[PDB]
Amino acid sequence: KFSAKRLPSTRLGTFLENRVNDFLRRQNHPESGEVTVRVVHASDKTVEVKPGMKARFVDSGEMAESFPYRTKALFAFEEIDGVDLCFFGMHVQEYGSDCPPPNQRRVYISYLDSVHFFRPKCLRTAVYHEILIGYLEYVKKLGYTTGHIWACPPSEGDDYIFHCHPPDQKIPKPKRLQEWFKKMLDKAVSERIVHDYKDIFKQATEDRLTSAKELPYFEGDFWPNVLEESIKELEQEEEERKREENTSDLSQKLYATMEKHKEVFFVIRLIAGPAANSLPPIVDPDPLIPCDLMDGRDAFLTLARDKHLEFSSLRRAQWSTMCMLVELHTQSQD
Ligand SMILES: CC(=O)CSCCNC(=O)CCNC(=O)[C@H](O)C(C)(C)COP(=O)(O)OP(=O)(O)OC[C@H]1O[C@@H](n2cnc3c(N)ncnc32)[C@H](O)[C@@H]1OP(=O)(O)O
Repeated sequence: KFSAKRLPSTRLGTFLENRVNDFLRRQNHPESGEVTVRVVHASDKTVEVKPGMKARFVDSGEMAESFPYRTKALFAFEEIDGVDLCFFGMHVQEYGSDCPPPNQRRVYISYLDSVHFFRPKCLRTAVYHEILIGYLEYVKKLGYTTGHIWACPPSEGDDYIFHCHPPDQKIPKPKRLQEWFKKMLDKAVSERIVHDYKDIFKQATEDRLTSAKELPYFEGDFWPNVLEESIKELEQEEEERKREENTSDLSQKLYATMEKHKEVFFVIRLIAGPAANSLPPIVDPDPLIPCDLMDGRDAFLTLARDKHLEFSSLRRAQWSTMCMLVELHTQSQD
């Protein structure tokens, strides 16, 4: 059997699905089916400081040239009338205790995606929250101190993970997406999983950061590109001053930019104050899962496009869930 349940399991994937099914049992709703969570990719990577953060900090020896992270893809599946449906997927970036500041002990959500067919409707949002609470809960226990989310809906016609969302599934605007993360984080705060959370701006002022080198540097994320565009304009300014002399602050505009966009960037403190000082090293009990299809989001979108897998309705998304699963299974074999 190529079913989702039979996919090789993980501490992490298991933790998640256990949490959700407990929550589902407590709800005791006749239409809900069993949920399955599987990490289908885990591998070790680096993020490279782009040129010009490179120039200004790396070469100076003030900041490391790259940071190592593990990357992971996990999908949640619900069983509807005895048939697997993949309604949710997420890609995270985890930076262990073995990683250079600013990035150590931080997790980042690269992207997350869903298709709105989970049943019943009235539990869909709850379930996604639960998945997220549990993830934050898991990495906290491994000793990651801080989660990071950038609340960034996809551009129109663009797919984060699943190819061809249903024409009527609305895409939230930023304010709504913000409120949605807030409602999730409050629940994790009341459960004492999260200490507190703040926008990037407030957080950076509190941490009293004086320099861009201090800002966590993540793959695909906004700030490494902002800094680049900022040095780029910081350079054009210098060239403008160059002319005035007759020749052919970085952290200032960082703070300006941070303030302007602050609402859309979450910093989530899992462990604050005393504990984060001295911690045993981060030990991931789960194995590496090489999977070519699940490294980044583009492989599976290519496959989807190539093989015409759409998630555009419950019936297609199930068929797609089928192929996705078969592939994951045959691509797992010798
Ligand atoms: C960069 C990252 O990946 C991390 S930031 C997350 C951004 N990811 C995405 O935008 C992926 C595409 N979006 C999604 O998969 C979902 O929106 C996610 C983020 C999973 C949320 O799912 P939900 O829990 O259903 O929240 P949401 O979208 O806000 O939808 C709940 C209600 O919010 C309404 N709604 C959503 N977008 C709307 C809109 N644009 N206009 C009006 N109403 C909207 C929905 O019609 C829906 O109404 P109802 O069915 O309860 O009657």
